[PDB]
Amino acid sequence: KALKVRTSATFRLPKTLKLARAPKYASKAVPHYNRLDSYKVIEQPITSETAMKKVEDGNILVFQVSMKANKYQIKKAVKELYEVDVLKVNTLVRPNGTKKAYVRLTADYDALDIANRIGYI
Amino acid sequence: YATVSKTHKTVSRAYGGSRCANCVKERIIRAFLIEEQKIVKKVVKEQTEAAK
Amino acid sequence: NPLTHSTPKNFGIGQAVQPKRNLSRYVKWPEYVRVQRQKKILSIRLKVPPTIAQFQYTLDRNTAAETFKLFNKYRPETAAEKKERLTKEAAAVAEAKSKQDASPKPYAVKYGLNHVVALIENKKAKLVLIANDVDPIELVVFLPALCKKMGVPYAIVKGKARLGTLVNQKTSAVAALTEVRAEDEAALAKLVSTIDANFADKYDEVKKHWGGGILGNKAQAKMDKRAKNSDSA
Amino acid sequence: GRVIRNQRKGAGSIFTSHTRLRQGAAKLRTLDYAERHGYIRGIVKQIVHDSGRGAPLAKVVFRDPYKYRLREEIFIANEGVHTGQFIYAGKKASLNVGNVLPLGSVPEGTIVSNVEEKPGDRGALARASGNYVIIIGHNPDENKTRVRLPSGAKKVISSDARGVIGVIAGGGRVDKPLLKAGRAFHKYRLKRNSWPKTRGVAMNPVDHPHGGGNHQHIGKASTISRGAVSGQKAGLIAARRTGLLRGSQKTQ
RNA sequence: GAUGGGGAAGCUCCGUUUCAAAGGCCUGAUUUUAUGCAGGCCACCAUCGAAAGGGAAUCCGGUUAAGAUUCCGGAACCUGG
RNA sequence: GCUUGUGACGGCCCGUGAAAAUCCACAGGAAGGAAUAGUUUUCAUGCCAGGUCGUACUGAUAACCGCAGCAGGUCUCCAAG
RNA sequence: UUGACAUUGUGAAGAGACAUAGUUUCUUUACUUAUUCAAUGAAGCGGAGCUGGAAUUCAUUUUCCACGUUCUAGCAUUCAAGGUCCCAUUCGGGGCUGAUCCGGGUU
Ligand SMILES: [Mg+2]
Ligand SMILES: [Mg+2]
Ligand SMILES: [Mg+2]
Ligand SMILES: [Mg+2]
Ligand SMILES: [Mg+2]
Ligand SMILES: [Mg+2]
Ligand SMILES: [Mg+2]
Ligand SMILES: [Mg+2]
Ligand SMILES: [Mg+2]
Ligand SMILES: [Mg+2]
Ligand SMILES: [Mg+2]
Ligand SMILES: [Mg+2]
Ligand SMILES: [Mg+2]
Ligand SMILES: [Mg+2]
Ligand SMILES: [Mg+2]
Ligand SMILES: [Mg+2]
Ligand SMILES: [Mg+2]
Ligand SMILES: [Mg+2]
Ligand SMILES: [Mg+2]
Ligand SMILES: [Mg+2]
Ligand SMILES: [Mg+2]
Ligand SMILES: [Mg+2]
Ligand SMILES: [Mg+2]
Ligand SMILES: [Mg+2]
Ligand SMILES: [Mg+2]
Ligand SMILES: [Mg+2]
Ligand SMILES: [Mg+2]
Ligand SMILES: [Mg+2]
Ligand SMILES: [Mg+2]
Ligand SMILES: [Mg+2]
Ligand SMILES: [Mg+2]
Ligand SMILES: [Mg+2]
Ligand SMILES: [Mg+2]
Ligand SMILES: [Mg+2]
Repeated sequence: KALKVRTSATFRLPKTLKLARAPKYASKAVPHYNRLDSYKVIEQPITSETAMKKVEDGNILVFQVSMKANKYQIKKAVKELYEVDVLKVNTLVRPNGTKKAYVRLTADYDALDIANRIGYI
Repeated sequence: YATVSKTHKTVSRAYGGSRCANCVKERIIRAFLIEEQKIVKKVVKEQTEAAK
Repeated sequence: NPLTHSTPKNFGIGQAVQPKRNLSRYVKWPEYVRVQRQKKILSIRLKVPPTIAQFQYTLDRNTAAETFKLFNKYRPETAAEKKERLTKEAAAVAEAKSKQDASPKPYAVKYGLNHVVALIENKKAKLVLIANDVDPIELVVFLPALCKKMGVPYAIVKGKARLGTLVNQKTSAVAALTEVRAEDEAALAKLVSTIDANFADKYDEVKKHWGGGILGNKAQAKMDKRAKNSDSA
Repeated sequence: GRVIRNQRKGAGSIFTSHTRLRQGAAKLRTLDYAERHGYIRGIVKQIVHDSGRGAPLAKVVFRDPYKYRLREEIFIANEGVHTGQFIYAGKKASLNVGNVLPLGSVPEGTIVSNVEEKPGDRGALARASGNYVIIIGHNPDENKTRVRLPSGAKKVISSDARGVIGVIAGGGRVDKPLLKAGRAFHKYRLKRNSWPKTRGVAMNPVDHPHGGGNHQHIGKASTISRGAVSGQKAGLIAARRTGLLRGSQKTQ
């Protein structure tokens, strides 16, 4: 017999087999626990006077919230730590490097009632 | 243009939204006439090969 | 025929895209290939001194075949064979009262370069096979000259790998016989005869002949057709 | 003293060429199978101004012998070529303004442009507005061909070396006075930063061999040796004569 | 401005597609089964660089001590699924 | 009328006045697809979702640079009788 | 910049000495693989052959060229239609030819 028969003049790097890692030992002995559970996410309530008003008038719960956390993580954690339904979650960074969440509950819930059953007023 | 029905992006002749009708008139004519004269060249130069 | 049509394409400058063809003559090989090829070329464009080039003259496939046939009946122990032998003398001998001599005199091919060399110097080898590969050629270049002087019959043979097979290594550089079972003493003299005829007998004259010089074939034809017409009107 | 202007140009800092707007490099077709055995047709699809060039480019597109697609070359338009014109490139092409042929394939007195110095270098001789070369003879055995470039220099090249029939377009561009500083200003604005020019004789010595003195004056011969050194070569380098050229020039 | 490279005693300098074996998509193949191979293409060769260049889509009324084309009301629209 | 927008034109040039992401179209016809029922989401309506950082105010005869609440300097839009 | 030495090899003619055998040295002019420069998504190189045909045969071919594209601002892609052979005839699909042979020196 005789030779190959390449129709292209470019020689490309042969497509060779890539084994997946099967370690003889482990990364770190023990997985890190959840770095951002709901208790780390929603830090404490914000109870400024002008914040309080949003709660009476807007069905909104103002919280200081972990800087590391996004609107998804704020939303769910309010939902879970408080048994409530959230419409949408607006956020902003305070000028002292903390995050404020304007959490609006759905109309089924009554933020006022809900705020003095977390305990503040 | 991706929020608009395909009718907004054509007319209904060959090469709709692409070239402009008069231009397609030219394209057809010349295509025909040239494919025709191909047949002419073939049979003329064919006869060359039979009396030369 | 039916509603089927013959359309033939015209592939002739100015029309129809060229078709797919075999361009293997034109592929842009990996630099490493390019090198190992041009190294072979450069090796033969030059005039090569007589003491190399005496290689290249390899043993022929027939004679060789008959030599690998004989040399095979003389392989060295396998690891099992040895494990098995030992326990047949470890167990025996020491208790049966031998002299590590419930073992028979072994007859195997001698190998390893530094080994074989002393054998030749000691006139103990009776048939030596030199490879034709051996990339630092120097490991081996002095072997024909040696064997010649020690009056030892040798042959340059294709296959450092092939030598390797008959001795259980990947490669083996040289293989030699010094020993032989009388059932074989015979057709060894036969082998030493053709072999001595193709090499040792020729050596003194092979030594006078350079190598290489060879043109590539674009240049070869250039002057098979130049030196054709110029003389021949 | 300080490094003088003409040595500073070489580091190309503010001296690299202004290039943002240019069309692309002007070039013949690659010298492929088609062009060296037969010929291949293209169409000029546009002839167009190129920033800071004096002569218009012609965009000419061709079919691709080896793939279904178009390939567009950028040519320098020879005078008289036009949109829609067909362009033939190849050994077996015919002698018309616009086509590209190997100087071996064309009779003496042929007038061509953008000619290669070595076959395939995709064109190097006579590209500027108005210029051309003339074939002034061939020599078949060892196939060389001999031309006269625009400079007056006669030179020989491979007969395989290609060129394009006719002259380069835009001629006469230099018979019209620049008239004011502003038109040279815009002229160089699209080339490189070489305008305006301070006379070294108006500089101080730190700046230039010519600089300084209590009247402006070159102070020593302004004909500098070939073997002079950087910072020395300003003025008339290697000048073999000097003074107003009385009498007809024209290479003998 | 990284990278195969080439300089440099070296800190580093040159090159940016350059003398490099430079890479990923569409689905077919699976009905051990989850993604190995069976076609073909594509050879485009990093990346950073514009809060005045290019660029998917929101508006009016109301509201605060201090925010608003961002909140409230109402009414839209874009992108992905 | 004034400002701004936009059009169809005209003058000028040895000046002829960016790029890329991105979107659409056409040529092509691999393929797939109905009558006992198929093909169709570039037509309408319907469902879910849209993270991260900036967002206050000054912008100057006092929030900027000139040792300063300095007659200096520091890019721009709106513009009534 | 200029010379020498090293990188540095291969033929041929010509001069140079043991003093008109060839080891050696220079001068010319050849070679190509060192080195050097250009090109391209290393595509059609070199050598033969087919057919043509100018050519005139001094036995019969001794040769030399050509060996798919030029009124037109169309169209040219799915390993190619055709022909032919297989699979076991399903729909799919494969080989060969279409596109001659040889050498793997990308030019
Ligand atoms: Mg309420
Ligand atoms: Mg925000
Ligand atoms: Mg329409
Ligand atoms: Mg044995
Ligand atoms: Mg530049
Ligand atoms: Mg200037
Ligand atoms: Mg001046
Ligand atoms: Mg001057
Ligand atoms: Mg002065
Ligand atoms: Mg001076
Ligand atoms: Mg001086
Ligand atoms: Mg002076
Ligand atoms: Mg003066
Ligand atoms: Mg760098
Ligand atoms: Mg960027
Ligand atoms: Mg921007
Ligand atoms: Mg912008
Ligand atoms: Mg408002
Ligand atoms: Mg408020
Ligand atoms: Mg405000
Ligand atoms: Mg709203
Ligand atoms: Mg609504
Ligand atoms: Mg949608
Ligand atoms: Mg204005
Ligand atoms: Mg214009
Ligand atoms: Mg469109
Ligand atoms: Mg098919
Ligand atoms: Mg829709
Ligand atoms: Mg994402
Ligand atoms: Mg504001
Ligand atoms: Mg103020
Ligand atoms: Mg200070
Ligand atoms: Mg001030
Ligand atoms: Mg090539």
